[PDB]
Amino acid sequence: ADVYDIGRGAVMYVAGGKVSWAPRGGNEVKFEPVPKELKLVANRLHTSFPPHHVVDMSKFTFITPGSGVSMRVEYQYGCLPADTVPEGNCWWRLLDSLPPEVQYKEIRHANQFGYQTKHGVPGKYLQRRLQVNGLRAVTDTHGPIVIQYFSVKESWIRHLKLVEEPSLPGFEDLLRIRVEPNTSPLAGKDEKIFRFGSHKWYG
Amino acid sequence: ADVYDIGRGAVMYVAGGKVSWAPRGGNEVKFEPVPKELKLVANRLHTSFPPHHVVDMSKFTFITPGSGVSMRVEYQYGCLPADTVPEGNCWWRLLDSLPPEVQYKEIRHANQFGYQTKHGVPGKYLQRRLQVNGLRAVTDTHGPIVIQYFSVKESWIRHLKLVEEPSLPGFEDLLRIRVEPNTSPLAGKDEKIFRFGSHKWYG
Repeated sequence: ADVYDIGRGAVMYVAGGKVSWAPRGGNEVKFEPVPKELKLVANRLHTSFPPHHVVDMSKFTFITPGSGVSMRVEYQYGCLPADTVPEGNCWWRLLDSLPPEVQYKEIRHANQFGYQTKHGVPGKYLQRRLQVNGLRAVTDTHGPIVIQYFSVKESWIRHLKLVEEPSLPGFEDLLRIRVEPNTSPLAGKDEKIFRFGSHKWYG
Repeated sequence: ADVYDIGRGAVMYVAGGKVSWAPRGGNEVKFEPVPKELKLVANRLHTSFPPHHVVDMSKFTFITPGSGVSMRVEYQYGCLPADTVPEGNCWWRLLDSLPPEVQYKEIRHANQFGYQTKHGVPGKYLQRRLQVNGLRAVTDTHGPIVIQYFSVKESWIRHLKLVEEPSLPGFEDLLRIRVEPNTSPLAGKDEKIFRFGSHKWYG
């Protein structure tokens, strides 16, 4: 490991070609500042990711300051190519089986809540929509659909995509499920209903 | 790596038998909580160390909550055996060559400032005392004295001890010096005057 004060209330840890940032703390927290050979990387990092996630900054591609996109709730403009972060709608796939009007009414709905955000939708909300649409999502060791997190298991930042699409950068397969009509008993008993977690998000 | 919310404004990272904590951030920061198999370790950690330092918590020994000692500036009572953290005076050694009255007048003095604290004394202050006492400290590849940091190079938490004493836990030899009268020219030019850093501390 290694660790530097990088301004504006954060600090940044480094080890591998891997890197993290975190808030400073109080005025007693006072490390060496950043080696300037890395001021770049600071700025990049702090501006575009959230604290406490670890990243290989080679795997990502940066573009000029104030002109890109951020994964930070605060931050409207980042330096990430939007091709490269989720757009916050990846959860629609889940409603694929419904009729069109209905997918769309759902989609409207979430924009009626906050949700048509870059983080997607909560999870409780997801579960609950859906429940009501006669669906049900089941943890299927062989399913079509991958659930993912960004960067560390326990993050609140999730995503899903189909098994055969290509992972976005820093996303990491968590598990596999299937979506089916919640109309008949659960098939077997190995099988289980997927509980979207509380405080998770899917975009 | 791995990462959990552990209450009261922090979170904690884990990897190896090694562990760290850091402040949470804003209300958006929301991870999994601690596996309770580790709530202990949280409490231990957050109560006794400062953020952003990494520790092998096996190497340390804990004692009942509210009855021990903390490395945290905030925290009067910790759970560390005081045998096991610095007492904040390790810098006296540096004034070994002066007469007694004079070591003591210096020592009084630092207690006249804040300094007779568990973190010892700043560095600028150290340099500056000493300077004035006709001493001078020189980076001596072969010196008697070890300079140390706790846990990561760039910490502000330093310590020194003689080469032959045993390291306290989590301390890590940084470099070696010697103390001499600042009365005659510097011997050679390989050699250099040690600059105690700004924002470093020695206890």
